[PDB]
Amino acid sequence: SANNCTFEYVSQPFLMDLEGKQGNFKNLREFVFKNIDGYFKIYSKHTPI
Amino acid sequence: FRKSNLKPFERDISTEIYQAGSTPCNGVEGFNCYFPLQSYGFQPTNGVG
Amino acid sequence: ISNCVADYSVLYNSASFSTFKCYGVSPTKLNDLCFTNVYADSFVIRGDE
Repeated sequence: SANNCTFEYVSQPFLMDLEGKQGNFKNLREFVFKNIDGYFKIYSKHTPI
Repeated sequence: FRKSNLKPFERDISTEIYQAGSTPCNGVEGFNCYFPLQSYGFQPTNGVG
Repeated sequence: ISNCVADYSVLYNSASFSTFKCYGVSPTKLNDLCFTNVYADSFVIRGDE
């Protein structure tokens, strides 16, 4: 079930398997979440390993 | 309602009906043109306000 | 209704509605003040009601 709330949002996904390079990259993923004065913020980037 | 605010100590005597709607009615009474003067109500057995 | 833009001026000029009676809110400030939730209720009511 899902009801009685005030938000819905669908867009381009964050977690992508962007390697496509037969390994040696491993797609490092780092995410930060924080809540200040009613604002949820997400920061991330994908880097080789 | 008025066209704008008043400068201090200014007096207004105009009784023309302002176009409270959206269509330019050229000063004809009716809908979208409400008379800009409405009176008080004084009952002797009502609220103090 | 949430996470919107509200062109209440457009709804004020696009159709012919019987009563534009907003209690405590001026039609002018519909495009200025920002709110959080909008409740839209609409049905058929007797003219005497």
